[PDB]
Amino acid sequence: DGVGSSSGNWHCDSTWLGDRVITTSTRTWALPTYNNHLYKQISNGTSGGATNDNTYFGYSTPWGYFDFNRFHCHFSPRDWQRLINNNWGFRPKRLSFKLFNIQVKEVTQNEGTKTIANNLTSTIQVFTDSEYQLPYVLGSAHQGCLPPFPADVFMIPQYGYLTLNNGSQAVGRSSFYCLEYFPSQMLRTGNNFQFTYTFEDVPFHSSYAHSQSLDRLMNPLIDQYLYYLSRTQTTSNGRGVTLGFSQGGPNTMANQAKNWLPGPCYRQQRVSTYPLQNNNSNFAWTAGTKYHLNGRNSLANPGIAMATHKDDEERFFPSNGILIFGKQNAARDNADYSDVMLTSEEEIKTTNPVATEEYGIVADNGQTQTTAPQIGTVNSQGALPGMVWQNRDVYLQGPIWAKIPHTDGNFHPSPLMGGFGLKHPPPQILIKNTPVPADPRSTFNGDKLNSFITQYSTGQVSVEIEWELQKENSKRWNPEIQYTSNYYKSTSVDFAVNTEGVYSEPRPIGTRYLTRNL
Amino acid sequence: DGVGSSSGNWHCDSTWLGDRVITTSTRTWALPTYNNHLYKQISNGTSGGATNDNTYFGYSTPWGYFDFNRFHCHFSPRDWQRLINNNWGFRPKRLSFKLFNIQVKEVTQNEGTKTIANNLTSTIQVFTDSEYQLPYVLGSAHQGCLPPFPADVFMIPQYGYLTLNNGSQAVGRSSFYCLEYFPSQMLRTGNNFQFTYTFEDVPFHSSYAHSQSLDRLMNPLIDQYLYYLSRTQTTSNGRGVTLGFSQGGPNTMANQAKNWLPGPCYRQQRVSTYPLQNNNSNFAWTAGTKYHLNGRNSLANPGIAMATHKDDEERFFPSNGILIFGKQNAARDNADYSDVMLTSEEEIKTTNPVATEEYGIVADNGQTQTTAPQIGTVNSQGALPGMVWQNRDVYLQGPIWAKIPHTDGNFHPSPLMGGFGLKHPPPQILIKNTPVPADPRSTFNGDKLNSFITQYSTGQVSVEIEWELQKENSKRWNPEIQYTSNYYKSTSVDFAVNTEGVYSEPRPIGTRYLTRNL
Amino acid sequence: AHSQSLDRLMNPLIDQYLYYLSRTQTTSNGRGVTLGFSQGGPNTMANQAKNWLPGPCYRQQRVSTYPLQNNNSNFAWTAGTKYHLNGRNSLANPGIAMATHKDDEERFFPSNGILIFGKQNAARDNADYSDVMLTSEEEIKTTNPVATEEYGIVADNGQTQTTAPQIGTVNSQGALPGMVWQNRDVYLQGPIWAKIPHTDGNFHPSP
Repeated sequence: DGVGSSSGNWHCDSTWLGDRVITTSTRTWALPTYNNHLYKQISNGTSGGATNDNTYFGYSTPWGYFDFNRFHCHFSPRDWQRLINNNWGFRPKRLSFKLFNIQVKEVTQNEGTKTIANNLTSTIQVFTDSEYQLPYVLGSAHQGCLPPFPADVFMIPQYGYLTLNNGSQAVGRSSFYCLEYFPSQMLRTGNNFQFTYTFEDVPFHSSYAHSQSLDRLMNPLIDQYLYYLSRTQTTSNGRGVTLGFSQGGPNTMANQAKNWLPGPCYRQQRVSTYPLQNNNSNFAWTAGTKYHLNGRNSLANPGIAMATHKDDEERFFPSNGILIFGKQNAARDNADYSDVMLTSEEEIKTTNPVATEEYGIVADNGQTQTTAPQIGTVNSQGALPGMVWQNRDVYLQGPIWAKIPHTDGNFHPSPLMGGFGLKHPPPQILIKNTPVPADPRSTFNGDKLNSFITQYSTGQVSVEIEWELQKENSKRWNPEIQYTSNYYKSTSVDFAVNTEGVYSEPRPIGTRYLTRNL
Repeated sequence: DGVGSSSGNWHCDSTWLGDRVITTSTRTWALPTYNNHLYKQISNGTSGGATNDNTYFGYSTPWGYFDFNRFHCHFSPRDWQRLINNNWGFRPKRLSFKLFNIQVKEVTQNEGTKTIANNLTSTIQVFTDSEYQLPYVLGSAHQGCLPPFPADVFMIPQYGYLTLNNGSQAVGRSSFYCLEYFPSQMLRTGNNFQFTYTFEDVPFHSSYAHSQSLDRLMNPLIDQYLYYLSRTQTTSNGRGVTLGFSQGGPNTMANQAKNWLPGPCYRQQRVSTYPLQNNNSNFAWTAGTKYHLNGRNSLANPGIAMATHKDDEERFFPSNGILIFGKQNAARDNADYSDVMLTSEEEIKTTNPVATEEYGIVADNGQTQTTAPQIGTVNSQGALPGMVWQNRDVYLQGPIWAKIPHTDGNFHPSPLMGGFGLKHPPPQILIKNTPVPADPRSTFNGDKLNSFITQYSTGQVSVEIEWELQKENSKRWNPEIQYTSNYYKSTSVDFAVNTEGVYSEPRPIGTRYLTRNL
Repeated sequence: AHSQSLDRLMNPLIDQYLYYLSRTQTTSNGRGVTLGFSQGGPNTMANQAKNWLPGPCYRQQRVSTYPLQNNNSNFAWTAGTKYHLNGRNSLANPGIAMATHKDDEERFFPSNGILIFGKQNAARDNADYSDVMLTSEEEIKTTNPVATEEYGIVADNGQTQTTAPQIGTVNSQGALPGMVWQNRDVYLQGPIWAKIPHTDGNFHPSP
């Protein structure tokens, strides 16, 4: 394997075998030099216009990293359709990673002309953090993924991390990390890199909706043998005290005894899609739903999984309580409503409470002959025995996994942006250009060398994931709901390039179409 | 195999062994970057000056493809002569393909000076579509073949395809294809590519003419024992009704009973080579012979195989009903009659009807004593039991095969431009330069990379086809007609270069010289 | 369904090496006779040479779903598309497989040329249009001709200097070499099999 032989081939394919499917993707990347080969302290503090909520302390490194953690990395729109229409669930099993056909290039400036040449003896260096010894920066939903469309070339993002801070300052427990203090592999243009990984057992993502609601599980034809208190007061003659009792039945179903409870609630503020129906004020931050950690307020975004709206409320959404994707060429700041794509969790109404409404009612007081009953409203409810709930849905544009924090305890460790929680997630992959010094002085100086040759590198990357499928077995007589493409004529095809060669994704696509009994 | 060793050799040869011949060709190619590495939506619609007949919707890719589908790719004029003079038929058997001695080159502009350098670490990528999963664009008689003359260097054509349209717009069933979504092989300058293919059983092309005509198959010396109706009216005395009957014989041969029928007819409009004999008007489109598909009119070019003209009519040809080749350096649009070469199907008069004339006559009405017989003219005739016909001839400049459309049914699936119809034709071969990014910015941006280094590639291509021959076995006493070269002196040699180094082909050469009994 | 149409199989980016007759008459100066020739290309695609032909045609009469657009008369039987067997006329129902309508014609259907299912509790005789369910074969436009339109145009005569060209319209077309076609679709309410008649010969024995 010299300079004249390729170290790998292009693999983009999908294979559907029985109970599993295997996806494989190849992309072309470009890796710049970051920071001028330097580590740098970064911070932000309230001395400037920053509020206390936004302060941080950390470091930016001279390293890049690979991110394949979105679904459109591994699935074409047609492959995603086969998955969601035919299956009740899926989970990842194992992956392979390859890095090959590396070429390092040097650029030099003379006056205004720029030239690029090959540097055949330069290296890049790569390693995986397989012992989870670095701050794990995947799972924060950052940009810099492998592109959804296989013909696009992408830039590799810069690695950095945060530590503890007090304001803009570091405390005694703050940690610093040098990535050169890790063994890594060095590659010239004829070398290549690969590794394999196995996922730990994780539950299947549930791709389906319930065809029953938690409060409707009864037989509509039969009475219950249990009684409830239907009457505290005599109707006949005057008004007087009595105890009446009735059995629950077809017309009283709201009164019947039940075995189960809806899932937990943390209430969100309601926002209409028609702006004229909203109050006139800027309440996005002040009315936002937050948590409070070490004197510092953080918006709970999206939060726990709750139904977006109830029946015929579709114009409302929770303020910070949903995932929002941008359309192609949308602005970074202050984008309009026509520029973004709002997801809906509406399928989970059958089980989870609605995000913008109360959980229920409890008794505020005890009552007497002289004191009337008082009722409270429950806007926040933690886990109660007998609750059942659904997780948030996953999307073709959305994240796949997250790393579960290493802690004494946790409760239902499913990521709140949606995905698979993992104690040992796929390891993060660090990549860097090796610095090449410019000619030094001819007399010894002990200071470090600050003058380098300008370089960048390009190459190929492949990733292959095996997925396990859960087949749908159902006696439903009538046809299902399916994801489909519009039949009518159009100026362009959805999920294709336009006249200018730009690939766009028209809408977000969820996973829940087939149904199952509750 | 490094940068200093060649990955293949030059093979151009022909070998005649018994019942088979093997041809092999080598050419030099050049592959540009197309579209700036982009896929692009293309369309045409009636909003502009385009009529509804010419509308389309589709995509152009950044890929090239190889086309060897003309006969002059595989045969020298002398080899074609050996074939057509000595054999009654031939068909293809198997082929081999090689791609070797690849070299990638980078071109950079500084002011007005241009320089070209080798880029030793760059790749090209190649694949064959062997599962027939792409729109099959061969068999449309496009330019971009391997040149007929082995010393010429050719440019590789750009790949593209069409989908369904309504006007300039796409409908719901329109498909988009990314060719990067196919596994492909990547080659640096020291690598090479090859594959083999086997043709499915196909009938021999018939290279011969019939020495008998379908209506002359009788013994000229003997009467038939069958009778026909020769007389409806009394000749003697006055005019009166009678039924006369006669046996068919040597002088009545037009009246004899026969077992067979001429092939099908779709009539063409007649055009004289002497312009003064044609009507004065532009009737090429308005008088053209067409079919009508989804509200959109398409000229039937050339159409079903019919004889070009009858005896002593040689000055006439069917309007859109023949193949027309251009001479060397002929114009693209509005070329003169001396610039083009008209083929003639005249050999099939013995069987197929003439293209510009009616099929026959049928009865229009039933007759009575008061009603005289009425006759209709048959200008279009589909398949009747007892028909026999010949296919259109093949030429040294013409196509070899076509892909048979995948459909519920078809009738006599022989391509109408002439050739071998194939359910699984030789697979199409896609080739592309791998994009090499220019130096990116030193701070991360998430947009795709639009800036590249300009490159192109060159190399060698070999193709080898084995052909099976059908030997001629004949008791004819007198000598045959043969294809020959003119004996008389000339300014240049036919099928050679001129003073300027330009190779030309003087005339089209068909396959049908030897004869056979009908 | 096919995602391509039989007349669009070409590469949109490239010219053909074959020529066609584009010009019978001189544009410049006066009107005079000449022979012009052009190569087929991206903008001329209707003129290009092709290898294949659409399937066979037996034309049907056209009926609009909006009754106000139909002629005023009872033409169902008299304008019906028939065959004639032993002196006895039989409506050809549904007939050979043809596309129900072309683009943006969806309001039209062939008279006896489609399958029609009734809704629940529909009348036996003289049911209304809201009582029945019309199928559509529209998916086969890419290959088969439309049921209510002509197959194509052929030459009626030979031409001379004194005689102008005449064109005929082809309303019925049998099998030609190079045709391809699709069968009629099957439905959840429809039949599964049929018995092929026992005969000396048949052509494409699909029910």
